[PDB]
Amino acid sequence: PTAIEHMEPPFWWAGMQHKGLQLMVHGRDIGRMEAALDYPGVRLVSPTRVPNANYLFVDLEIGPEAQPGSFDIVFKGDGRSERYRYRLLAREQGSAQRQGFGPGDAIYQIMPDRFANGDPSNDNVAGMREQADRRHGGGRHGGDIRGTIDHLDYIAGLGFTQLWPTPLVENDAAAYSYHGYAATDHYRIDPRYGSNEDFVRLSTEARKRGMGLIQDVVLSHIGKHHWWMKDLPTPDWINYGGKFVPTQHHRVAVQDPYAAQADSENFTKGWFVEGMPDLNQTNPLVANYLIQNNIWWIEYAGLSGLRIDTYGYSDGAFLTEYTRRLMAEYPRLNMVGEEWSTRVPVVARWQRGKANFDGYTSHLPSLMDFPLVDAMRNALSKTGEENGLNEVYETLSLDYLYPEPQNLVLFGGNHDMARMFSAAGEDFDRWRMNLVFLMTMPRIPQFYSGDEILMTSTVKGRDDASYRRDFPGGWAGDKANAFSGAGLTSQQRAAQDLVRKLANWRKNQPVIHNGRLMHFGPEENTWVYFRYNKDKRIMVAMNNNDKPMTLPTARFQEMLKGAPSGVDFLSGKTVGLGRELRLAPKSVVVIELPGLP
Amino acid sequence: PTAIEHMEPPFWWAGMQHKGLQLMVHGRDIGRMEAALDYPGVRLVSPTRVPNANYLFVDLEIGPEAQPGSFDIVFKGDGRSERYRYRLLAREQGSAQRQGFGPGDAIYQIMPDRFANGDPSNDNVAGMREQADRRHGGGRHGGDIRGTIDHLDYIAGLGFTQLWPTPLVENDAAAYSYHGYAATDHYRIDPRYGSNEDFVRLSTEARKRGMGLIQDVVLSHIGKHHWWMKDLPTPDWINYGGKFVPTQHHRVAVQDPYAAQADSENFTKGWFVEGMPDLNQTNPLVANYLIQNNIWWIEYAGLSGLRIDTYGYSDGAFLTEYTRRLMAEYPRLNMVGEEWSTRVPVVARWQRGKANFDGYTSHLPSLMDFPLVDAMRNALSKTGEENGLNEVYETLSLDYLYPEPQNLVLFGGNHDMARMFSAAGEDFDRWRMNLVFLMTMPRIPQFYSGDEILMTSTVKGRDDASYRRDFPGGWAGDKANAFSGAGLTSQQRAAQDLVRKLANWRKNQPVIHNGRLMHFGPEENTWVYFRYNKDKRIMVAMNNNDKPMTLPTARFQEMLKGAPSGVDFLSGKTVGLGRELRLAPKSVVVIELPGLP
Ligand SMILES: [Ca+2]
Ligand SMILES: [Ca+2]
Ligand SMILES: [Ca+2]
Ligand SMILES: [Ca+2]
Repeated sequence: PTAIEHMEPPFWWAGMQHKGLQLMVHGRDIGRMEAALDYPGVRLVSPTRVPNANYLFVDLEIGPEAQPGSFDIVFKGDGRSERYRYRLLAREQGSAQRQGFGPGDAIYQIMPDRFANGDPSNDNVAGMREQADRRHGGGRHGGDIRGTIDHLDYIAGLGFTQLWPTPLVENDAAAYSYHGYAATDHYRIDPRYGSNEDFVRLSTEARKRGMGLIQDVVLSHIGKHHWWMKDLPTPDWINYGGKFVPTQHHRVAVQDPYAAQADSENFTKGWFVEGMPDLNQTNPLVANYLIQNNIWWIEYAGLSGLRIDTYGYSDGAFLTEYTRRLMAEYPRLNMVGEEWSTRVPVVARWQRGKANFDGYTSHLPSLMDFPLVDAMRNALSKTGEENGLNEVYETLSLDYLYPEPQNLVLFGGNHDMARMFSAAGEDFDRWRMNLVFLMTMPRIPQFYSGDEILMTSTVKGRDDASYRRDFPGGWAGDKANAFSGAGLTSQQRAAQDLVRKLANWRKNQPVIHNGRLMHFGPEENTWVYFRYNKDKRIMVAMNNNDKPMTLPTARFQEMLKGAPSGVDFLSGKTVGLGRELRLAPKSVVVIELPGLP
Repeated sequence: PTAIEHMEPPFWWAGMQHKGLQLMVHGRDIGRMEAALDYPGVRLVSPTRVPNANYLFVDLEIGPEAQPGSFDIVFKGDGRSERYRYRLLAREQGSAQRQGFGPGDAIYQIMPDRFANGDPSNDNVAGMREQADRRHGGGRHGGDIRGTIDHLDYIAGLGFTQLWPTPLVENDAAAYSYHGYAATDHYRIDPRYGSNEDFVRLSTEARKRGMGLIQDVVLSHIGKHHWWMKDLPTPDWINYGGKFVPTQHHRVAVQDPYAAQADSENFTKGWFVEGMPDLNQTNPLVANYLIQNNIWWIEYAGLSGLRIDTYGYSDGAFLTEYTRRLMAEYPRLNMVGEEWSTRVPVVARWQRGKANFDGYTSHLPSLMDFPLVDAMRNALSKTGEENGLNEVYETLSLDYLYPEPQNLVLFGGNHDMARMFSAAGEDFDRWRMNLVFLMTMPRIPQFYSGDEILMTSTVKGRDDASYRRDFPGGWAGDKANAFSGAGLTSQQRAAQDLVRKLANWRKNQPVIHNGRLMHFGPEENTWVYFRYNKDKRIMVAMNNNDKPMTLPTARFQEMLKGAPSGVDFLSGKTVGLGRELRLAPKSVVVIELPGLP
């Protein structure tokens, strides 16, 4: 095999917070060599050997005195010599202080294969294992970075300020490569999406249009076609010695006073599925590898933050160290973990600042708010319930369990669950209530591409393909084009208009970003809440019934303080508030009022 | 009124912890009097008058040097003189240190009107507003203290060590008097049950049989026919000026960062129903009255603890002081509050030792475990779900939210919910799982009278009458008699025998009372858990499927440590454990093993 086949990370930076840098070098008999270098400020620590002759780990300490530049690392032995020109880049100004996504932002989520096909010629790349098939629900359809860049003005125009694509890193599988969650090369964009440089350009073009770029990272597992699997770096690189042993998904076992170690180990070491080998993050070489790789992406691509897949499936102690390291580099960053639970205590456990019964500590800033999303979907779909909205109110009342509930990501939907419009029973009026809720809660809102034109799916069970249909207009020849509005129905257009109206409005509402929330217990499926501060009040009121409802306003006086009326932002009409609030069937109002003293 | 009509409390004790005693005196123009007394150790505090001429509140300070005996309190004014001979009783040896019910106990619950009619002559009492009607689901059927006493041998024989009857205090309503939850006289047993002296004898007779007596108290409300309602002691004695203003039951409002004062006030001040005037516990006279009355019952009747109805419907600050006062008098007491929520965080808020986000402090030792009861009822009823027992496992994993989860009361059922057997879909095998669960969890188990012979009810909604059918054998002429066994089906008898077998066994298993618990995540509706300490392991395994299941025992080796087999306590069969555990359809086994090294 090639001289040096992989050098990882391939370059680094001067002036990082953490001085240490561990290079993973791969090439035939490279482990039989000895490394050497000469550069002021950089110290070579000295080999800690591994049994595999095809890998060498090189431990560097990059002092604060080390300057941007480059130097040769020279590997000598077996009467031969290999070189690698190592570069230490200068950091962009303000790099460490970069502002992560937060309450003022709204995130638009895409799956890059399913959004826009800007270059059909990369749909297939010579040498790769899967051929594209737009007619297969689990196939590659051909979306790419060019297509995403082409439509950044659309996304910004809709009122979004962050872009979250599901993973773009190489997934060279024979089938189901499209989704990105089984990496085969952590340091390379899948060529079907474009180049590493194209991904950097995506970040720079998004930034020009006022948008941050949030990368989707998997830490727990890889794809079985990862080049590591051909020649395991160490016998314990992959959990269970590289052999498939399935997890049974007992997520509470890592945070349960009654837990069996068998179940905790099975959660964090168990293979998610057979095609997804599980990384042993208890091996410090694996821990360092992932930590450095994610830092490399943030620094190289100028990311505003990360979304961290399958969060608790990684080793707990690794997660503590990983979050500490990432947040030490980038103190203002945001990272949002995916803890798939509808139980607030389960999600809350992972957030930075939480006092845990077992002393578990974390620097993770954010989690996906599955409990609150589930609650609202139940309320809007179970329309025969007298007071289904009570589930939302009670779930929200548990916010004290989170150190920073305002930093959680609330979403209309995502690529793993029923389409937002379908979850609302294709009821446009109830869908409006969900959208208003999303845009007014004390959360960071996230929206899934395609929901703005009411794309539908199955609702029963798990049906990935139905949640991931191509965006209309992303492909040459499409009869309808949501980017231009061509071929949309009046209802689809009304949806898109409302998203654009609300998201753009939200950008300019500090009271939503950091004001207080006071909500009232729902009664007969009507719900009133306020966002407030001394400058502004926003009153949201929902009537989740197919009959009109009238709410005496005496109930709300600690918020209304005698306000006789206010203008509803949705309709532009003045709404009476002096003695009663008259709500039409299936209505929602967003009443804007002066400050609360 | 007639001279002194009511004096409350009517007598007290020398040597209580709290030296202060506040007497609430009622009678025609008694407010116009001034009190005087002379007794060593007893000081009369200078009067604080109320505008109502028919009440006088007399403040005493009873020093520790006050001996048991009696003294006249003289009431002078308007040229007349009224007397009351006040008695200070000597307390029983060990009174303050009385052991409250705990993890080693098992509680049998009854409704006194529905258990045993020992004396048909007191079914009606001349003067009372309701006539008995055994055929009316909401009528008085005639159960009484005599009947309860008659069958203490039966209750103790089943293995129970505590008796909890729903309230026996006077309920002189025109309708629905039977349930006890609308007191019309807090210092008097309803004459249809018997006398105050009979209640004392119930306690002493239970004690002779190794059983404690737990009284059911209502703090938040009274019945509309309470004598206070004829002539309100103060204008603010009852919330909302003594007029009906309903609560809307927003329980989370007292414990929600986003709460409106309108909602929290509505929860604690709002009338439960029109027939239940709400006590204003923010009036110190009302607070003192309740605290003193409940302490009076404990000291007078020799109670082992209290069960506190409608827990959060009382004022939060009042509850802190009430629980403080009671636990100060009796440091080892247990009191179990009824917070009707299936949400662990909502129940846990109230338990002594909890660090609450708002700084709320409580001295309440125990609560009813509705979340865990709800979880198991879901698992057993939802026979279409692949792994319903996961709900129980995950609920249990939340026990770290409670300061003392082992002090919580877990129950098979009660008078407010569907019958335990009906909740199990009348599936004897699933019922057995529920019963084993109840008897082996780290909890205080409580059992509802009638469940031991598989009494059934409706399943949906709130249908009180259905849950409260007469105990078979309680009435002369009954053709099914659970006390003697007459008329029971084979299955009903087997249920009864199993309750006896497990409850008596449990009394002798300290590992269940204070052992550790390790549970395993359920898989395909099979579940394995262990109670363990240095002395014993008790393994529970259940197969909630109508097909057999084989579980490899490699999984459970941290608990099994190579045990080849064990004997199932239930069937008495040997159960293999070497390499696989073979479970019959719908089975539960209970296996005793020696303690681990
Ligand atoms: Ca393409
Ligand atoms: Ca893992
Ligand atoms: Ca009777
Ligand atoms: Ca109340």
